[PDB]
Amino acid sequence: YQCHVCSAVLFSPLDLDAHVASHGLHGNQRHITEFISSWQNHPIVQVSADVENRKTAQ
Amino acid sequence: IPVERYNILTNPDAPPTQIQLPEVVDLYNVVTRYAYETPPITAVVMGVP
Amino acid sequence: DCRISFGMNGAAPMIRDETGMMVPFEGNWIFPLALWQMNTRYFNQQFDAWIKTGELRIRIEMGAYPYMLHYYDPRQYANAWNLTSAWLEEITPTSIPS
Amino acid sequence: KRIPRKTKGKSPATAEPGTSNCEHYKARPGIASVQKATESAELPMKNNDEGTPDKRGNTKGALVNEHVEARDEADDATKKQAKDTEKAKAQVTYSDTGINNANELSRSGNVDNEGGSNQKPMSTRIAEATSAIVSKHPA
Amino acid sequence: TVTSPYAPSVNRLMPYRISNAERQISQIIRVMNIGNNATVIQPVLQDIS
Ligand SMILES: [Zn+2]
Repeated sequence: YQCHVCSAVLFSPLDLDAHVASHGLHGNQRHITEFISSWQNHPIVQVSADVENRKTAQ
Repeated sequence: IPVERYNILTNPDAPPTQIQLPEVVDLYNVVTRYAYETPPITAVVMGVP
Repeated sequence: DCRISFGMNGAAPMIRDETGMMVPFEGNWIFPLALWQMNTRYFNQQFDAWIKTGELRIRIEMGAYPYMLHYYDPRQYANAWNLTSAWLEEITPTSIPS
Repeated sequence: KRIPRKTKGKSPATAEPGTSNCEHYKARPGIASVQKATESAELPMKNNDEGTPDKRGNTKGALVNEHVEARDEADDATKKQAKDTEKAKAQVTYSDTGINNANELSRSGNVDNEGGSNQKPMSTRIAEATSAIVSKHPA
Repeated sequence: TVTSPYAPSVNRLMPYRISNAERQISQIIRVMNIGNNATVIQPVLQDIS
């Protein structure tokens, strides 16, 4: 899978539907900022500092 | 029952948004309900030659 | 300043000319190799589907480059995409293969 | 959808020819080291609150002099600097510099808001000043 | 060069714009917070270093 707006790689169709909401597309909330570079494969998300058990998120 | 507080109902020739707020507060008004979306800060960092 | 703009509601995506115009993914283009290297991944996903079956053509200008040869029998079907895709997806902001 | 609180208050799709995840490039600046440095530098500032009152009206902090308070904060900063640099003696000292700074004051909990010392806290002063003039029943 | 694409929407709410006066007042409050306490200056300079 992949989003043709920001060129990010997803895995599930529900994942794509939840991802396009950050750009403004609908379908049929934990992140604060979401970046992605164009020369490498390494997204960087940023989540609030009080939440528990963060899985590799700044 | 105080009809002064139920103004838009009792008073026929009153605009639906009229309020005499400083003197008597009304108990039946016109509320405006919203439904927004607050997306996260998105960016696509491109490189420069 | 090469910027991409996603297409919406069926309209094709567009890339920005050096002179401020935005064009679709088709025709004859001219890239600096550094311009490709700085965006090796964002460009593969957007462009490779159009070079393979579409009508896109790009002239990556390099000046000098080492090469490698692959010989094939002319009387049998042959196809270059498996070779020319493993090169494009391996171009990097620091290296290029033969 | 109920959001908790941080404190307490009053209580035929074939694979298209572009995608891959092979990780050919590695950054020279070092993404992990840059993220670590950014994490260290992103932190908000310490809250310097001593000298300000609490709910009951009593100032917060120790009962030490102002200037000695400034000196203690200075050499504690020096010790922390040495600890961060991972040495025995800090190389960038905040204390015992060449500058004569004997007039420097640093906010402490010795002085209240009026301008008097609190050797007897504000609540105690109020309580005794009010109790000095109460009266009882005759008999 | 950063780029952040999106679709046409009017019900999007991203409250982040302020005036320079509020930034200046916050700066004054922080300068007062410093208060000759070297402990609140040390980590800033060390981490920027
Ligand atoms: Zn996306």
